[PDB]
Amino acid sequence: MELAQEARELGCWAVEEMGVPVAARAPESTLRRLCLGQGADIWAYILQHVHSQRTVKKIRGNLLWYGHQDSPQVRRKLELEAAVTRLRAEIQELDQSL
Amino acid sequence: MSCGNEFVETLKKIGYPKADNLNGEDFDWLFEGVEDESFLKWFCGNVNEQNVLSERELEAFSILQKSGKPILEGAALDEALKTCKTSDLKTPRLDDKELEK
Repeated sequence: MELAQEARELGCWAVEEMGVPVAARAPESTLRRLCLGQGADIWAYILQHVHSQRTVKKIRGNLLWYGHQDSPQVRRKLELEAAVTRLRAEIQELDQSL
Repeated sequence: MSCGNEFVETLKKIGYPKADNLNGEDFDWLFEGVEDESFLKWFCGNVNEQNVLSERELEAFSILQKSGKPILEGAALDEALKTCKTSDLKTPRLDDKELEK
């Protein structure tokens, strides 16, 4: 069952992700012949570690921007600024009560 | 001509751990078909190492997808990349003395 499923997943991954042309597309018998034997696992690598250029740039930009944003140094700077905001707000409220 | 050598080089570009132990002549049965070759030539000549992500990047993006945060695609991706590349120069951020102030 893994042979035909991996063949169809490989065909869909070639068509949808890499944008492989129809004349360069692997047919179903081609995918079955490639995936038999040692080809069942290595293309199983390609469907989970190899993407299109746009997808790789997407993932790399997403991580390299969010991890920059989700750094604990950015968080501690933001909470210190919020602490300054809370502190002069406390100044205003305490002076109003005074 | 051993057409499997380009396949071995391509599978080395994708960072396969067992690609060093694979021989080009052992996969020459893959390249003997014309309908095989129609995909094999394009995979050899149009896929590089830039199309491949590391395991750390893949698991980090998996945790990011599990976090429910929006994914930077298209315009947001280009904006984030442009900001990071412009910040690749001399930037005065992350100062600990202004933190102490």
